[PDB]
Amino acid sequence: SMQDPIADMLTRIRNGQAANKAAVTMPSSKLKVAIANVLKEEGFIEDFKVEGDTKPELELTLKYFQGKAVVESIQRVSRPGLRIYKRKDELPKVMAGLGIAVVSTSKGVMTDRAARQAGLGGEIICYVA
Amino acid sequence: ATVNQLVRKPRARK
RNA sequence: UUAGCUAGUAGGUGGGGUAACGGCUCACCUAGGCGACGAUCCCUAGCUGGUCUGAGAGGAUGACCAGCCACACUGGAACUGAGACACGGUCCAGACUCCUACGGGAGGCAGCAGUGGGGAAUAUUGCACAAUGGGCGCAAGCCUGAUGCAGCCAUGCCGCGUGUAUGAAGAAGGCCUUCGGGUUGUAAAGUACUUUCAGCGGGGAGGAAGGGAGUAAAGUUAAUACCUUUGCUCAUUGACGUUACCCGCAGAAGAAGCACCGGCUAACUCCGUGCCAGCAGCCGCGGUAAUACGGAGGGUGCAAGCGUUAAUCGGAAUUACUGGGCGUAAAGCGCACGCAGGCGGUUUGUUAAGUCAGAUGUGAAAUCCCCGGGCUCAACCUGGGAACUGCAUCUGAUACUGGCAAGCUUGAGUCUCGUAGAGGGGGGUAGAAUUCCAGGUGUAGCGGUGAAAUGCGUAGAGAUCUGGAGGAAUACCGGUGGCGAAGGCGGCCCCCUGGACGAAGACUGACGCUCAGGUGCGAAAGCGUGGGGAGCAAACAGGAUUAGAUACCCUGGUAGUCCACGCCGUAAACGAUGUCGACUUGGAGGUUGUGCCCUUGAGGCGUGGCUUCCGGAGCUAACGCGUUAAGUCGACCGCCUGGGGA
RNA sequence: GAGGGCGCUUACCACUUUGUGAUUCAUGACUGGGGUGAAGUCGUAACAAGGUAACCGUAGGGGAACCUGCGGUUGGAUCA
Ligand SMILES: [Mg+2]
Ligand SMILES: [Mg+2]
Ligand SMILES: [Mg+2]
Ligand SMILES: [Mg+2]
Ligand SMILES: [Mg+2]
Ligand SMILES: [Mg+2]
Ligand SMILES: [Mg+2]
Ligand SMILES: [Mg+2]
Ligand SMILES: [Mg+2]
Ligand SMILES: [Mg+2]
Ligand SMILES: [Mg+2]
Ligand SMILES: [Mg+2]
Ligand SMILES: [Mg+2]
Ligand SMILES: [Mg+2]
Ligand SMILES: [Mg+2]
Ligand SMILES: [Mg+2]
Ligand SMILES: [Mg+2]
Ligand SMILES: [Mg+2]
Ligand SMILES: [Mg+2]
Ligand SMILES: [Mg+2]
Ligand SMILES: [Mg+2]
Ligand SMILES: [Mg+2]
Ligand SMILES: [Mg+2]
Ligand SMILES: [Mg+2]
Ligand SMILES: [Mg+2]
Ligand SMILES: [Mg+2]
Ligand SMILES: [Mg+2]
Ligand SMILES: [Mg+2]
Ligand SMILES: [Mg+2]
Ligand SMILES: [Mg+2]
Ligand SMILES: [Mg+2]
Ligand SMILES: [Mg+2]
Ligand SMILES: [Mg+2]
Ligand SMILES: [Mg+2]
Ligand SMILES: [Mg+2]
Ligand SMILES: [Mg+2]
Ligand SMILES: [Mg+2]
Repeated sequence: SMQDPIADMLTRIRNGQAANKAAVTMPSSKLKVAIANVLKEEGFIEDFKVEGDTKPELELTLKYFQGKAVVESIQRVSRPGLRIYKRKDELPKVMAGLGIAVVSTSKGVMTDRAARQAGLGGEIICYVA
Repeated sequence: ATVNQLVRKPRARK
């Protein structure tokens, strides 16, 4: 059903980005905040707010160029049907280093560019292309 | 198509 | 198209047993063991370090080298010995051959070659202990078909030569030719230069260290003997070997072929032949003009090799993890329930299981890769490093996944009030129509077709009216209308009973999704037993049609259609779309509710459930789909791999 | 005397014999289809509304292509 909520999060981002929507809403969680705040610090989105404490509702502000999609495509890599893990030197790049790869480690959620100074590996979340 | 289907039986090489 | 296997089997006591633990063996005791994470059975196969292919992931295989296990004519057994159940040890049996005076014995080439035979196909019945390794011995020495070598086999890889400089009316010849000219063609000849290798003569490193005889020092010892070790000196140790190498000689003298030439794929003309012959990997060439056949001319690609056949991978993303599809190209089980299995909302703590970080140990050498060195070069040999992405352990980090603990409510459920519906089963009941039967009035055709006939009827058909019997179906309502998981489901009424949906809240707290085997439902035909019988109607009867009519058409007609009781489980069982959830512009409507509103009309405004037709973005092979997806995604399952065989 | 050897006997057991099974190859009268066949015979089924719309499933029929019965579908023309 909603068994991969991160893949449900990537579905709601990719649709409203392409369909010229100004802002989207989604059910919040701890892990969804730990991904959207990284995308806010990497220039892909604008802002996020939390609403509700018994039903946590996350909101995302979209971002455009001249009415053109900033996030052109995003790819869920690991999934509950097949888990993907890499080491500190087998971290894949997106568009040969242009896009970022969201990898959550013990030192929080960071990119593979940020995992060079950290020297860790773990679960690949999404290819932000 | 499903990876979990190939756990039971792999792709049958002719 | 293998689902149950197993009684010394699984475990325990005690005795015995080997070098060691142990059903390894024996009595007793228990009834367990193994197994849908493949037990067991059948077939096949030595495995690994690797080689080859491939960008990689993968793929196919295990020759030479190295590691291990098994085996030594077949089968079984023990001795010996530290080590064997023993390749050239023994014993017994069987098989085969040999010797024999007939009673008997002898033998194991899968050791080196070599013969016979098999097969497309794989070698001399060679030399040596010079070196290395091993065996014995104090050493000398001996032995070694290990190994070092040699020969054969273009069998593979790599290197070199078969000349070079110069030489145009550019000769001849061949072929093409619009006979003007081009081609072969600086190519040949001739003019100059030179000798890689082979041939012929000479010299000649290294593979060799030792070992053996004198001798000094040191050592112990009663000892300057003997011996041990370190020195020095003398004479020696090469199968390959006519060694590599090098000097010298003579002269281009001794040293180039095969395949192709339509496209793929490098190169174009001519003649001969006539869908014949032939060619061919594919496409398909050739019956009167064939660059594709045969030959010639000329060229191309290779090269001491060149082609062909067979085999492996690549190309092939053509078993798609990387990296494929399933509406119609092959493919979504007919549908539903559900175990095992996979997967799982949200908050916090804990464990550190998975994962990640660091470190140790290990991953034999050789092969591959990096930089070197060496053989005149290369192949080849080789130094160190990297690689071997592996496995085990310790110390760490806690975001995610897993486990535990406490939760939370939007997921999924529970109650109440309600509304709609051909949902199913059972029991009654109604009225037309069909046919049969009874009666009445009534007369010559009824019936049927394109046209006729079979058939029915003067016993009065048909038609009409009255009355009764039986059987099955439900006009109109009724409509891309409703309901059900689906096939499907339709007069009305009662009874029993199922799900779906909406409103207001209350409440449990992930209770969920999905499904291989298993389980049930599942159109009609048909099958079993016993009823039932109008109408329709396989086979069949009969008449037209016709070449024949078996079919069509018509008049009849059994099985069946109906019910009970089972079985059968297949359909174009189709939305030709498996289920569930999350999102993404919209209209025309339908159906079913609910909330509010000058109720100011069955209306206005919203808002859920179900459903059809259009259509944007997007997707798609096209058709079309397009908030009910075939758009973008997740969870899980089924299924397909050229057509035919099937 | 102790002890050993020989001999005999017993346990285990290869080969070997009968009875009777399971499995595999070769041979195999006969027999079941199917494929490959441009011109052979027999017919005209299907593709158009292919001249009785076609097709799927099922029962029956007959040299055969096929036909009829029941039910389903549009992968059917014409349509109102
Ligand atoms: Mg014991
Ligand atoms: Mg050898
Ligand atoms: Mg070996
Ligand atoms: Mg042995
Ligand atoms: Mg033996
Ligand atoms: Mg021998
Ligand atoms: Mg031999
Ligand atoms: Mg032979
Ligand atoms: Mg000439
Ligand atoms: Mg020479
Ligand atoms: Mg010497
Ligand atoms: Mg060409
Ligand atoms: Mg030829
Ligand atoms: Mg000709
Ligand atoms: Mg060569
Ligand atoms: Mg082949
Ligand atoms: Mg492939
Ligand atoms: Mg494909
Ligand atoms: Mg198809
Ligand atoms: Mg279906
Ligand atoms: Mg190694
Ligand atoms: Mg090394
Ligand atoms: Mg090396
Ligand atoms: Mg060199
Ligand atoms: Mg009636
Ligand atoms: Mg509560
Ligand atoms: Mg019957
Ligand atoms: Mg008839
Ligand atoms: Mg019956
Ligand atoms: Mg079927
Ligand atoms: Mg359709
Ligand atoms: Mg459009
Ligand atoms: Mg549409
Ligand atoms: Mg096939
Ligand atoms: Mg026909
Ligand atoms: Mg027809
Ligand atoms: Mg029909």
